[PDB]
Amino acid sequence: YVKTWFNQPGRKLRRRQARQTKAAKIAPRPVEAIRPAVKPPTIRYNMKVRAGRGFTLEELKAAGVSRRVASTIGIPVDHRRRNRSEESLQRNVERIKVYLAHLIVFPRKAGQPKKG
Amino acid sequence: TFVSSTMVRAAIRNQAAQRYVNRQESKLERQVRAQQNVIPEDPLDNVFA
Amino acid sequence: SQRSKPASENVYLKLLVKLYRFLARRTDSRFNKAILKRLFQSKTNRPPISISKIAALTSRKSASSQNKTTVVVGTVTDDERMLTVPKLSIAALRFTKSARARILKAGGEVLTLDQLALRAPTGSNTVLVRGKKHA
Amino acid sequence: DSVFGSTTEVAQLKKNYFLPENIISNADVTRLINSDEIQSIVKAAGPSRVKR
Amino acid sequence: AAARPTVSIYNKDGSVSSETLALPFVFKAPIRPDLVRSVHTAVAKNKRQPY
Amino acid sequence: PFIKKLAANDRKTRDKALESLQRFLSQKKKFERLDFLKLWKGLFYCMWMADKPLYQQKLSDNLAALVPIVWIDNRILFQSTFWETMGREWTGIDILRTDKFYLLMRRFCAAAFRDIQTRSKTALLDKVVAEYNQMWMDGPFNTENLAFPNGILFHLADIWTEELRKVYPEDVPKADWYLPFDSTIKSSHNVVLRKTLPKRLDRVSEYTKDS
RNA sequence: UUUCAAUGGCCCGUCUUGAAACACGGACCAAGGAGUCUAGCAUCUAUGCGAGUGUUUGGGUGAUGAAAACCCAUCCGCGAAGUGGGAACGCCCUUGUGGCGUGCACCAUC
RNA sequence: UUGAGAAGCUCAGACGAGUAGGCAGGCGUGGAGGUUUGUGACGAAGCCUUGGGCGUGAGCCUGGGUCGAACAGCCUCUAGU
Repeated sequence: YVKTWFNQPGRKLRRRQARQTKAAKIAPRPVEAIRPAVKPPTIRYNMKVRAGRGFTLEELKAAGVSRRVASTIGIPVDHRRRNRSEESLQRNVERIKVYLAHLIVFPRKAGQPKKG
Repeated sequence: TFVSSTMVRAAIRNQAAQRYVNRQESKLERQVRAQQNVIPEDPLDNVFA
Repeated sequence: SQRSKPASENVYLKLLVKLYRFLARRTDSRFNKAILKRLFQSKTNRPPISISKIAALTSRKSASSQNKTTVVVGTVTDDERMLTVPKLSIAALRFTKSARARILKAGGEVLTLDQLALRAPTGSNTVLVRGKKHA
Repeated sequence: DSVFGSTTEVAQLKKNYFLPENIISNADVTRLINSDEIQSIVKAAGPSRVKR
Repeated sequence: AAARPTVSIYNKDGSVSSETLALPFVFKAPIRPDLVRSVHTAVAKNKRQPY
Repeated sequence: PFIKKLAANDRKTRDKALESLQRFLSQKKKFERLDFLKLWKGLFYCMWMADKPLYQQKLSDNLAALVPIVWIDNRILFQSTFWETMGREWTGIDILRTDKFYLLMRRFCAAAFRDIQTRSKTALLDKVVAEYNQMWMDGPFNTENLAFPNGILFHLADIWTEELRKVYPEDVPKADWYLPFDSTIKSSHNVVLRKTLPKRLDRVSEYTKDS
C-alpha cells in the first residue's frame, strides 16, 4: 500500500474550519486552554522549556484556584505531575496568576428559592 | 577490562545530548555576528527617497 | 562544459565571458587568458576561497601586499574564526553577504570581475588566487 | 521596498531576506569593451573579414 | 548601475501629479531568464490533479 | 533648489529647479561636503536625463557657468564634489550617455582654469593654483583612491592643455599647471595609468621652469 | 508518369556461423503493440545560499478557484569537528635575451 | 563596406569505411503555460492526386479534387510520443 498526500491542503482547510466552528460556539473565550511550562525529561533537553499537559494540584493551591473551579475556567489539571523543585512551582504559579489577571468571568444566574 | 555496555549506551547518549545546546548556541552566535556585520547607511541613498 | 563556452545559462556570466573574450585576444596578457579559461570551468573546479586565505596569502612571509587586488574566479566566503580582518581589495565572481560586509567594514573594497577589468585591463598588480580542490 | 528590501538592507516583510547581487556591476559589456580604460591598451585591431 | 531615480504617479484622469516615488531597489535586481523559467517550470506543476 | 525636483521626469520641472538652485548656491554660508554631495546627486541626474544633443550642450554649459556663481569660500568644494560624483558614477553610465558626460567634465575642466584666472586678478597666481592643485590631488588625482576610473583621468590629460589655452588665448603664465599629472605618473599604483598618461598628456614645458 | 533500350541487381528480419550454409518468422492491409512510474545510492552539470544549509509534519494566510501563490514558530536532518618545480604579476636592461623579487592550485622534499 | 542573432560574420588547411559501444544536433505525435493584435463556412481538420517546390534525411510547404468545424507556427513544459 502507498499512502498519498493529495488531501494535504484539504486537511489544512478542514482543520481551520473546525477552529472557526469551535470559536463560533464559544465566542469570547480562547480556542485553547492555558498549558503549564515544563522541562523535557532528558539530559539532552532539560534546559528547554515547553508546554505541559495541565497544572499540578500544588500549583493550583498556591495560585488560589481549587481543582474543581480550575476546569471550569479553562485551566487543565494534571493529577500525575508534581513539583520536585521550587522553580517549577513558581514558574507555573505565576503563569496561572497572570492568566487570572487577564480573565473576565461572566456571571451566572443562580436558582434562589424563596425562604430557607 | 575495557568497558561495559551499561555505560556504552550512556556515553553515546551523552555525546548527542549536547546536540541541542550546540545547535542553539551556533544559531545564537550567528545572529550576533550578523548584527555586527551591518553595512552602513550610505546617506546618499535617501536623497530622492 | 569547459572548452569553448561555459555550460552555465546565467546571462550575466555570458556577459563576462564576452568581455574577457575581447580582452584575451586584443591584449598580450596571460592574465586575461587565464581569467577567460577559468570562466568556462564548472562549479566543482572553482572552489570557494575563504576571507582568511586571502588575508593569509597577501600578508605571507615578507608580506608587503601593498595594494594589489586579489582576484579569484569563484566565491569569497567568510571565516568567522578570524576576528580581525585586514584592509583587503578582492575581485571575485561572488561574495557572500557576511564576507562582503566584513571586507567593507574592515577597511577595503569588493569588486566584480568587470570592475577590475576597467581598473587593471591587463591584470597588472593583481594577486590571482585559487581555492584548494581537495575538498 | 518593505516586501523585497534592498541589496544591503533586509526586507521588512521577509525575515532575513536580501535582494540578490549581480556577477557584473554594470551589464553594458559594450560600455566596458569600448571604454577609454580598455581601448587605450588593446593592440591595433586586425582587419574585419580578411581578404582571400 | 545608473537608473532613473524617481517615477511619476498618474491620476484617475491620466494626468501626471507633482508627487514622485523613488525607484525601489527591486527594479535594479538581476534579470535572470534562466532562473525565472526554471522556477516557473516547477511552480506551474504545483496545482496538478493526479491521473 | 530641491534635489528631488532636479531629477524629475519632465524637463520643464528640471529647468525650473535648476534656476532656483542658482540663487541657493550664492548664499554667504558654508555648505558641508555632504550637502554638496547630495546636491550633485540631483545635478548628475539632471544631466543624466538630458535628451537631445543641443539641449545637453547647453545644459552642460549651464552647469559649468554655475561655478563662478558659487561663493568664493565654498567654490572649491563645488568642484571637488563634482569630481567625486563623476568618479563613483562614471563606470555605471552606459555607452550612449558617455558622450554627454564627457562634455560636462570638459566644461568643468575649463571652469577650473577660468576660476583660476579670475582669482589671479586680485590674489597671486601661485597660491590660486596651489589651492586648485590641492583639490586635484585630494580628489581625482589621489593615489590612495584606487577606484577612481582612468577614463576620467585620460580625458583630463587629453584636454588639460587645450582647455588651458582657451582660458589664456594670448599667453599662459608660469604655474604648476601639470602638477597633478606629475604626482600621478610618479607615484600611482596603477601601472596602466602611469604607462599611458604621459602619452595622452601633452604638457608644454615652455613656460614652466626647467628642473 | 508510363514504357522501351543498354548495363547492373540472389528475399527481408532473427539466430547461427570467420563467413555463409542454415534453420526459423513472413498470404495481404488497417488499427493497437514493448526500458515506464517510484524509493534509495553514487558520479557529473546547472541553480540558490554558503560555515552553514533545507519554507510545504504543521501553523499563519489566501474575497478575482482558496488543492495555487505568499508568510514562518519550534524542532530536526546533513555539514562544520621550511626547501624545490609551478599559475599570475611587478621591476628592469643588452633592452629581446635573461636576471631580480612576489609565488595560487597541485606535486616532490624536511 | 555597412558583414555585431559575438549564439554573428569571416579566413585557411587537412580529413571522410564501420559492427558492439560512446557522443552531438535535429524531424514527428497527444496534452499544458506563453505568444503569433495567428488561420477558418469567401471552407478548419482529414483524405485523394502521373500538379509544383524545399531539405543529405527524418520531414515540411503548396496547387487541384473531396470535404464540412475546428486548427496551427514560434519559446517553454509534459508524456500511455
